[PDB]
Amino acid sequence: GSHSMRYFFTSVSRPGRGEPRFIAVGYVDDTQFVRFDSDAASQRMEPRAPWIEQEGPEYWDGETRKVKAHSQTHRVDLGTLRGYYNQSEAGSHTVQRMYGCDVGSDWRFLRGYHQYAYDGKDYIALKEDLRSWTAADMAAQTTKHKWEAAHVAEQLRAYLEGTCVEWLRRYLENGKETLQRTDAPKTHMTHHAVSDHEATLRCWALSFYPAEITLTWQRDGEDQTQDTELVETRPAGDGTFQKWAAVVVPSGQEQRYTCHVQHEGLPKPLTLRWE
Amino acid sequence: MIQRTPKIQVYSRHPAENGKSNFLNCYVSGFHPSDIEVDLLKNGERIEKVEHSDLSFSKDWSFYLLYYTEFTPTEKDEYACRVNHVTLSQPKIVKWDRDM
Amino acid sequence: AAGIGILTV
Repeated sequence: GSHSMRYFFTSVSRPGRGEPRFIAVGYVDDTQFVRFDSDAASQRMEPRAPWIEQEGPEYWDGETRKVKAHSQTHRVDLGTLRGYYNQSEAGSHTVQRMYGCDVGSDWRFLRGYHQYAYDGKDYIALKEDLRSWTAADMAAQTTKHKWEAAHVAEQLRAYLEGTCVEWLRRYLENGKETLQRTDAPKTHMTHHAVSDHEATLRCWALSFYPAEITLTWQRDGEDQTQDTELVETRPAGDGTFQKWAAVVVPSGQEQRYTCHVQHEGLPKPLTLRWE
Repeated sequence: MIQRTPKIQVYSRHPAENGKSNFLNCYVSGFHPSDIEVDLLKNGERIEKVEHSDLSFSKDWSFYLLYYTEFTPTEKDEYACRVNHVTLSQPKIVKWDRDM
Repeated sequence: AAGIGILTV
């Protein structure tokens, strides 16, 4: 019954092909609700969920200003990190920032986060106390020093423990039919021979929300984790998710294998069997 | 630099039934850096009316994207997703297999 | 609603 709001921002330098590409998106749990793309015509923060559309002009003007301000900061950051790492003008680099807050079933604060990455790797992140920083190499220590001198953690903490949770609750209320739902997975297993001595057993979960799910195979009750191909949970495109897990088994042994499904919409975890 | 290969999945939104309109998805996840080319194919030809999701990333910073188009499955027509990325020496083609 | 007071590195 637990929820989260997260904003994700990516900027990519493109030396000689314009100013950096900037993309921003916001989510409540697994549902996207807003986006911004610097290469789009509108130059506005735009709705991506029907329940956010009701926010008035002040909201959209305000979110547009903020997201443009984020974009400008990341543009500066790209030049700064080049200097910190002594990198050349010519190559393309990526900065990513994500932040947000988590609340429990009662919608009270659990934790917040605010993290940054340069070229695919941790750079700097607020620690769980929201008062100090973890800096992942020496360039990030420079950033820590400047951010500590500027009292950045204090204003981030006021947002993460206050504003962030307050807007999350508002979204959860306004978007309740979409966001407070739980759709339990529809499960089945398929069987296809891959030769006359081996068969693929694939355990499927379809049409579920939220995205979080566990799929496992057992053989005589022993977990088969090293032998299981597990795909990334994937969007169906309609607001729900899909996932499967497969094992290749000697023909004749099917009845030894069971698939186990855990999801918050199930009243009990499921066990699917071949007998 | 860090480079991470796209994990590619091609599938329909709903269980596919010949003659019944549906949506064809190509979900690419787990990649880095973010520049990627993804086409949906019908009998090897690029489908031009394809839409895609806004770029986002997972907890480990790797990117994901969903490309999608409306389609009506038949017995004869073959569908695929073609993906290129810096980690791939040539485009990777993954065929839609409805019998998974 | 997104944050304010985000600084450059």
